[PDB]
Amino acid sequence: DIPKGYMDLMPFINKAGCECLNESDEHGFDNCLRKDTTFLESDCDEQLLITVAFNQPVKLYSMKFQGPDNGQGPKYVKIFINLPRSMDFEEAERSEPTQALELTEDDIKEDGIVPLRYVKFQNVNSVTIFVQSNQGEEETTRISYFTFIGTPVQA
Amino acid sequence: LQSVGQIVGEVLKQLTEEKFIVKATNGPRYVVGCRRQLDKSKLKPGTRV
Amino acid sequence: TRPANHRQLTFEEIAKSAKITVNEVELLVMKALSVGLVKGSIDEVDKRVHMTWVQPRVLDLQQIKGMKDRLEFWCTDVKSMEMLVEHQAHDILT
Amino acid sequence: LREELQLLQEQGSYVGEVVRAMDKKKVLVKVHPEGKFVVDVDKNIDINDVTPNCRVAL
Amino acid sequence: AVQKVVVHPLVLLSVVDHFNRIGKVGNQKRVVGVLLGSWQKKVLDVSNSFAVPFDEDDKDDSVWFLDHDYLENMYGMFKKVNARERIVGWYHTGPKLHKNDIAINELMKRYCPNSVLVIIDVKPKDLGLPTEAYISVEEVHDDGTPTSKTFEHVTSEIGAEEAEEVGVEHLLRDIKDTTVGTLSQRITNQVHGLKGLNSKLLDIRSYLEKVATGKLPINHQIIYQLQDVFNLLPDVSLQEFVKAFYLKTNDQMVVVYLASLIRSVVALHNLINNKIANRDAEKKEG
Amino acid sequence: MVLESTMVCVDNSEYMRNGDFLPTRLQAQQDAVNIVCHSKTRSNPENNVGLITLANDCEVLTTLTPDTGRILSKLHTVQPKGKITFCTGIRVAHLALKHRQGKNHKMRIIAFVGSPVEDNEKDLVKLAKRLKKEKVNVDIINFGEEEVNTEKLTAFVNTLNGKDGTGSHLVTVPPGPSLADALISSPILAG
Amino acid sequence: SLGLGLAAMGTARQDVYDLLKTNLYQDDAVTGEAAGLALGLVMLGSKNAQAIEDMVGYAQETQHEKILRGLAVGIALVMYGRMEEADALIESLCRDKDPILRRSGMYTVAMAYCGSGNNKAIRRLLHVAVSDVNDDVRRAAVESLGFILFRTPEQCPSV
Amino acid sequence: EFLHAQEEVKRIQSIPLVIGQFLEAVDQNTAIVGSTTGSNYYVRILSTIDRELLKPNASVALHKHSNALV
Amino acid sequence: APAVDTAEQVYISSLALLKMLKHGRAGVPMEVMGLMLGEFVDDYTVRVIDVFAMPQSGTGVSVEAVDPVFQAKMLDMLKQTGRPEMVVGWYHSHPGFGCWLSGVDINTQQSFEALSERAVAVVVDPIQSVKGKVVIDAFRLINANMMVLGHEPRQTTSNLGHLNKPSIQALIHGLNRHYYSITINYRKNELEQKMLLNLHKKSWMEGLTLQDYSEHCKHNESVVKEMLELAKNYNKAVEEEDKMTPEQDPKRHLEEHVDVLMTSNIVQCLAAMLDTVVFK
Amino acid sequence: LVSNVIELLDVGKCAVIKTSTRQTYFLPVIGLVDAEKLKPGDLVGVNKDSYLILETLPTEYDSRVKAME
Amino acid sequence: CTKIINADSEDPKYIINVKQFAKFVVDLSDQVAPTDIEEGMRVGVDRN
Ligand SMILES: [Zn+2]
Repeated sequence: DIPKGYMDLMPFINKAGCECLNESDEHGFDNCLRKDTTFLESDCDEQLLITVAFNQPVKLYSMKFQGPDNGQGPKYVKIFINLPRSMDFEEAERSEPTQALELTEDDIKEDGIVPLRYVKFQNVNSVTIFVQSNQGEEETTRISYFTFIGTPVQA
Repeated sequence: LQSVGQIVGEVLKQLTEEKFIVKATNGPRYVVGCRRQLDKSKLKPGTRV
Repeated sequence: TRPANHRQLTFEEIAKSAKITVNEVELLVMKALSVGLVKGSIDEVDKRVHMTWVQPRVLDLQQIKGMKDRLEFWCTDVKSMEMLVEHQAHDILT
Repeated sequence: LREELQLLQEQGSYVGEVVRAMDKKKVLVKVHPEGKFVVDVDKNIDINDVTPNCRVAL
Repeated sequence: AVQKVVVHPLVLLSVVDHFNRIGKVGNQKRVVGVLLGSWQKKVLDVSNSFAVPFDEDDKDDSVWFLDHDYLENMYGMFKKVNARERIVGWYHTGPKLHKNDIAINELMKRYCPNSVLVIIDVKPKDLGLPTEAYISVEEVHDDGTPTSKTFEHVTSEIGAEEAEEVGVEHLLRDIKDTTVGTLSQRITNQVHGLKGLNSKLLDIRSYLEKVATGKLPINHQIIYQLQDVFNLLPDVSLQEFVKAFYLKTNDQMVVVYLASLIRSVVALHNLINNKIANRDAEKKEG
Repeated sequence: MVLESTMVCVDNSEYMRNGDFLPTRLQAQQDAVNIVCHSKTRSNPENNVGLITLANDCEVLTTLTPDTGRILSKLHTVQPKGKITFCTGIRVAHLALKHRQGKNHKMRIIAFVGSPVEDNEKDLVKLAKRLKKEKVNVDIINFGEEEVNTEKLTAFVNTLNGKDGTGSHLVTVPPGPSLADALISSPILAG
Repeated sequence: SLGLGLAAMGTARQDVYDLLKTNLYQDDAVTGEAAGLALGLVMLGSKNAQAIEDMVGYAQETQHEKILRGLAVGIALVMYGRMEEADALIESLCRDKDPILRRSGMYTVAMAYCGSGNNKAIRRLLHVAVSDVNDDVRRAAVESLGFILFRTPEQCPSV
Repeated sequence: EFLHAQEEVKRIQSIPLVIGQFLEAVDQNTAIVGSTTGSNYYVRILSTIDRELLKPNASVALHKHSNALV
Repeated sequence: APAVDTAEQVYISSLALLKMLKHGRAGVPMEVMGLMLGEFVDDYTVRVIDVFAMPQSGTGVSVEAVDPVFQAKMLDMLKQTGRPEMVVGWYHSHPGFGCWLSGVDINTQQSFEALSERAVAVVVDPIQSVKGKVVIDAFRLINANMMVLGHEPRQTTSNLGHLNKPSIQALIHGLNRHYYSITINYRKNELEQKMLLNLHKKSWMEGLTLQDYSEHCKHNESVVKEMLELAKNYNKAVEEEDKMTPEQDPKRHLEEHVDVLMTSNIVQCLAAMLDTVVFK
Repeated sequence: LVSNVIELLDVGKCAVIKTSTRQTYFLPVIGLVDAEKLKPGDLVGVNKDSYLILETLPTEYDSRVKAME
Repeated sequence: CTKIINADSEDPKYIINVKQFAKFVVDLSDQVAPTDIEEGMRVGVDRN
């Protein structure tokens, strides 16, 4: 897939910065990271907060934020960038995101690629996703596959 | 080590309340101002500075 | 009790109010100035005392409201006259 | 005023006594106290106008 | 202690850059840093600062983090670069003091015994509030009142040394400046002074409103100084000061008349030269 | 074996002014933090350790540093001359962990309570819910006062360990032989 | 992008506008000039609210100055020949802090009042040319006078 | 702008300045000056200086970094 | 082969320029140096957001003056604060030497460019930066193979790269032969400018404070006496105007004194009476 | 850089020297040596940039005293 | 070159008089042994 001139940003992801809050121990953060049927599930409630850092600064164009069809796919996502400190759910709800995202149903499918405002993502070091709600309004949310499409800034 | 040393010269004239014609020894002469806190009254001509 | 409108007070006022003879008002103001309470002066020829005193006190919330009204007068004068100056100098303020 | 300000920030030119106009492009000139050099001549100045023992600017 | 705090126009820029840098995503709205500078038992100047990773929680306004080891490490770097500057105090934006200021000040008191807080307001720069300096004091509240901490205000100035005034001047030189004060700018300054006086008066009146209705407790020294100010007002009646007319008329003559006459005569002479030069050119046209 | 940043929470309240342990309850918690920090550091050489007091305010004397000696030195000169304030202490420790260097480190704090926590159960349970929200493995150890593992602490852990949560093991120390082996048998095996 | 804008000049077709807006959103300095200029060319004289809001917002959001220049000329072109209907936009560009956006405001004055000789436009242009602090804005303000006054060339040297 | 330019011209007359001897006037704005550092320089005369005050061997203060006859 | 455009600019932030000037002066007469942080936005832009000084070493300014420990720790802790900007380039001070790159300067710049092809080597003269003008330039390099082959160092596509002329002092020290000057633009937003404006923003008070009235009268006396002498000179000169066909002015000085008198006295009068009527 | 210490003055002592670049030079602090012997004529090695007496070195000669071996 | 300052491999500095220029106390380059350097011989030295 992916638009011409871009690449999957998987090899540029630094595992030292990755950190997901409210995840069930049985459903690890790597499940959403990996392109398998394995999924990441929130453990406390629907809200989730996943921070991913990169080895080198990168520029994002589109995200593949997809989950299952049972309605537990995300629906409202606040994206913050270059966070100098770990993110708190209270502030994340309060804070103004770099980009707000109302994930329609079609995004959650396997062919769902969500374009991002490339203007605001030109010096991304670490990207934090605050999943505020899910489609089915369940007590928890599942993410089948999450990744980023973009290009390195060639540091 | 934070001191840099200083030229030594002789005050030739009091051009005004601030501008002092000062001749460095064995060198050129300048017009130079004085420090903010100093006894200008004691900056008589010929006073080594 | 006299808010600088009539700072000159005659020795009769002190004599009647303080229930003292007019001969001792000199000594009274004398002591007051000496101890640092007040910083006026005495015109004995016309029997008056100029008063510029720096001893304040507690202010009796109604008195606080009165002083706030005085400040309202002051600030409205300043605002009116800032408006006047701005209107007159509008050509050169640019 | 602006032109004077601009021209007043450029460094002064050394005066010198031209020993002799060596070539049509090089001039041997002695300037005190650096010593003697063989300078070149910019576009404006004509070599034939440069005569020995005349004060020039570098 | 200190009767003046001099803030150079670099800690101002450092604070503004720190605030923007954090507030890209850092919506705490208030950031905390440490300001160094040459110390004096007299007027104290500050010349450099850095920003420490600070966090604050709006709950109870008593849970907070200031990375003291990060403070130590930056101070080590700055000493290596410039040992002349020592830790003087700490700054924070968000012109509304929070509760931690004294508490945080206590933490700064260990790195600097006379640690001065310097609120450097970023956004509101209307009339006269570049920065406000406070110093903690050891007194309960007054002669006869319970205990507290009660930061004290200190006069603050903005001043630069050489090779820093040049940078400020170069970044400036818009249609602004014109250090020579011409008449128009002087009248503008008078208008600005009236505006500032009115703003201060309105602040005092708002405080008096909040006190009269009982919203605020009575501050006795506040009321004492209000009485002092009200008594300090002069009188334009009392026809001995009205003889100020004298000097005003005196002012008039040197200004006005003499100057005008000279200016008018010079302009008239300039008109004669033109009215001559024009007819010279016309006659030549012959 | 596991990357982790631990904010140990030492107690210097006036209720630490006890002789339940032979020299001093404060000294017992002192070598307790010593041995626990040694175990955590030698278990994983890149782990982080920091120090938080809880008397009348929550000083942050030592933040997350892989070094142990400096935290040990800061642990000395502690002067238990205050009164505990648990909720603010855990709040400060949690946000300090939020300021951790490496984001792969599993969040965990070590809290040494030796005084009855004066609070309300509602704030305890809401704080436990918040801490579980951030995936933090708080570890609480009761010392000193005889009301060991109060209902407050029990509810706090259980809500935080909701259905096999992080492992906020509510270990109990005897009022007498609070020896180091009794302080390491349960936690090193499982917090 | 340049060739497409030249070919589609004034057609205001939606497909070409979408393609060029996508290229602009790709946010490259080299392609930004062409994308902005072609956005102006395609939607030329159309007064479109959507195109103008997209272009001004992008000019206020990006960081590549080449894109800024391209978008400046594009914003000018979009409001070509609309006369007083530009006024709002013009003010919104004359007050802007970014000097390139002020230059865009001058170019918009030129394109909007091209040939009308509207004395309000000339007054604004002369005020900017004598007052603004950025030399490029002054230059562009003086340039726009030609577009304003080309219908009465005899009056042009006089000013 | 004229006020700013006058301010800049006045600022160029600040201190320190090197003393030299006004050897010879060349043009209306350029002269040859012998700076007491022992060196002869062809420099530019500042306009505001009184021309009639420019006599040979007169002591003149020159800009430190440009030797302009200040 | 790609060629660096002549329109490329170095956008130095206000804070970066101020820190650079302060550090350069603080080390006079030594040559100080440090690292400039920022980002290479694109092929035609190099943004210097911030610059941190570096400890002075007896080496001077060389590639051995960058202590790896200092640089690494400063970068890490700045990143902690919120400034995760790469090392765009380096700066050092040539006190009184003008702006150029010496052989060792060219050497360290080669070292920096090995890290990243885009990398600037701005230099600042801290003693030539007298109030007003600021003497600072930014150079990258020219590849030797590029120059020997005869091709120009930088492609040109606009007049931006030639609005300013190179200096002779830089040119003799290798400009346009081994390194090229890059135009420098200062990124000053409204907020920073307004903050800097407070340096000489007088007060709300001095707009209302009258001059010392005795001092005012003395100044008036002195200026009026000078104006009298000037009027005598003006009369004398004008009498000559008659017996003189078209062929310092006592008039211009007269006009200047008149203007200073009127501004001073008008301001003093108005301030005095505003004071009379706003203060009771 | 070699220099002849012209003399020592009081201010807790200051010096004035004459370097071999025919230049007199006042030092508020006398470098990194002792400050008692310091004869007015004592040749010293003074730093070449910050101009403080980094070391003291033995006297050169007294002209004719060298003439006789 | 002038007096050797009694080097003995620990004080190899010598004071050298560069002609009408100044005199400086300096040390050796690695390429020359002290046996080749003695008082009163002309020596070529660097400039800083
Ligand atoms: Zn260099």
